[PDB]
Amino acid sequence: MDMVTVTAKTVEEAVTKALIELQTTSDKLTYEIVEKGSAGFIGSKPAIIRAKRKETLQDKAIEFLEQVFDAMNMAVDISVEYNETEKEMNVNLKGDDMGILIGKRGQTLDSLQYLVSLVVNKSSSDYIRVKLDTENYRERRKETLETLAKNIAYKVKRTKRSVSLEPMNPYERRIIHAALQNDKYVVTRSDGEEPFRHVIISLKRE
Amino acid sequence: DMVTVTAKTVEEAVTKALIELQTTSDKLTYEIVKPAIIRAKRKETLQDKAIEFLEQVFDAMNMAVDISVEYNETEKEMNVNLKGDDMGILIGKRGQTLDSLQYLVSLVVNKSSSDYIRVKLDTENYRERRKETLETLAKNIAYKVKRTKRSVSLEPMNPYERRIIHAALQNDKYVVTRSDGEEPFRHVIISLK
Repeated sequence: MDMVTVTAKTVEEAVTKALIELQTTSDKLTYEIVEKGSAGFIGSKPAIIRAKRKETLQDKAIEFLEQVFDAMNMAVDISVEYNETEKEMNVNLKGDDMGILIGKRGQTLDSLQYLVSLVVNKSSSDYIRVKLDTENYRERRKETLETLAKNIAYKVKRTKRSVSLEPMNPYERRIIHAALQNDKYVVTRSDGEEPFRHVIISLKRE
Repeated sequence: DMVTVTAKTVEEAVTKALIELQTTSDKLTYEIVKPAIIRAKRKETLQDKAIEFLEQVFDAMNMAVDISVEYNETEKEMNVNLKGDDMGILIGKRGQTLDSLQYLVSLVVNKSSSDYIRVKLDTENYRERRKETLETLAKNIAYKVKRTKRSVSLEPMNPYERRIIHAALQNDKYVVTRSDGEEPFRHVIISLK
């Protein structure tokens, strides 16, 4: 936490001074009063305050996540774009460690996202949309799954033998189901208890 | 940090306070430093590690909960229960939040493990109570739909919940189960026939 300490004739002035040096605005300032001054002709004594910028909402997201990734013994670069008027935060995670959890990225982006959102939203009277992603992983994940869907349809279609995908979170499972929604030769249906729950692709009947 | 033991080489020394500290070979860290001495502790428990992590996350959310964690080693399985007044702030949310915490915690525990550990997170049996009042919900709309002969859309819910519904009317010899909508507005639709 930044906190600059400022000094001046009265608390009132100190504040104004701090606003200038903080380049913030009245509605964006926290401060604590160290000492209100005095004068006495002239036993004068400056007023002193300590002041930061009032903490931002992206501030609170980053903080939460650093706290969590750190708890997870992981190194990650967080950055956020908040669109005030549109009321959405977009938070990108790049970083060497982010790379490790490969398949596991989906659900981990998901959980973390859900949480970051509780956190941001409890500090906010308006509802905020927080999206938590890595270098377009969500999109590029979607493509590759939709591709998986199509390729392994071909396989069933061709080998006549039924194929079970690896386990996946429901969100992804849906991408598959949908990818094959109207395939003339193949059908999909998901099985298993979580988290070993998968889609099965097999040839359509009747 | 650690404690000191002295014997013959390092091995007669290794076997030493392995006894004194009631621990076993797999769980014990070792510092290789007429005499012969070493340093050793009994390494961080998976519970120690689960509690650690959650403790940290709840700290980050400004909540004070009481975690407790039973762990059946032979089964390689760990049950975690949290509670306390502060869990009131999770009222509507509970399930999602419980699931999201569950995932990251499992994530952490298995990192620090060779054999795969199956971990479940739950406040005070909520998990089951919730399954129950949903199955009940399923059956009541089931009742209702064949009574209006029409058809109804339930509220939005996550997939986990949606499965619970589908499951409940899976056999229901008079009415159909269809999921629909777009997250976070995906719902089940029970329809006649």
